[PDB]
Amino acid sequence: NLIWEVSNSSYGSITVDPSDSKLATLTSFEKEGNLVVTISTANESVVAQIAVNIIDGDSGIFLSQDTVTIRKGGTTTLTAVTGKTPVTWSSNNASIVSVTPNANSLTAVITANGEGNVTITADNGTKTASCEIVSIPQIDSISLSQSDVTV
Amino acid sequence: YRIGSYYITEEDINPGDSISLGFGSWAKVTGVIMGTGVVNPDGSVPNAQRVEFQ
Amino acid sequence: YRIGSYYITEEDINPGDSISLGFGSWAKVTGVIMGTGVVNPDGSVPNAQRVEFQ
Amino acid sequence: YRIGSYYITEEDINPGDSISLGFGSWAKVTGVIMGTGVVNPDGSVPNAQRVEFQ
Repeated sequence: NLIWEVSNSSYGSITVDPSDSKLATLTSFEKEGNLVVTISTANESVVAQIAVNIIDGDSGIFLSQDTVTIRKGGTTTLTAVTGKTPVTWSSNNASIVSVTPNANSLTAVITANGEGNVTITADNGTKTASCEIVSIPQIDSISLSQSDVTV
Repeated sequence: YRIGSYYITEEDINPGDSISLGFGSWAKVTGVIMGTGVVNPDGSVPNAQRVEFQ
Repeated sequence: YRIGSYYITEEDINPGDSISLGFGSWAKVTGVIMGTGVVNPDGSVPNAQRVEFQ
Repeated sequence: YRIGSYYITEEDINPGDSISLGFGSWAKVTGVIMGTGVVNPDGSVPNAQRVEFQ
């Protein structure tokens, strides 16, 4: 028979469950990366290898704000929460609204230069989320000192 | 999701007659985030919640 | 901390395959009080925590 | 990237005596950020790749 063991079992509370006759059971915890599952003989120098990998669960890419309402010429920011550090950001109609990923790539600074409705994407890794950024007109209504003037 | 032209449940004698069959409403869509790449121009960013129906 | 130009995690079968390993961002700065002697003029005194990035 | 205060080649008898030793300039930066981006935090466009001169 053979005994299954894993070098430096720390990937879970029970890294390698004891095998009953031939096969055994595995366990997982809050860890990321690959793992080694060696099935070695009791005394003989024969050890099979079984590859395992639990890549940090899911991704759960979700923008901080699903919709944005910025004026023409304004600036904003979107703090995306993604497990992967590299998060590329993009936005169609860059003349209307622009996007720049943060230093950690988690955040994204928005800049609504133009006017009009547009969507800004982010989190290029794996799954990419979306967030609408409406470049509504500033409509900063100015008022003249006088209207009915007599020159 | 199972689609059939016969109005008989999966547990019926005429059908396979195994497991519990329940009616399903709406369609199933894989989890995804709208406008992830900013491909849609001038479109509002949509937010999707996992296991959320709305 | 391990330095490597290859995109291979240290938790692979070749390594020990134990402990939690994650990719790092930015450079490593040893713990110290910034501007203790007021050497740099016009520099605000920063508060730095262990494993803290900001 | 390896950092040491001894002026001994990596292949020398005094050093580990394995691999090729090459001079390294500057400090290693974790792949994800490049440093200065935005005055108020917005973030610039970083650089990536290994060996790439940019």
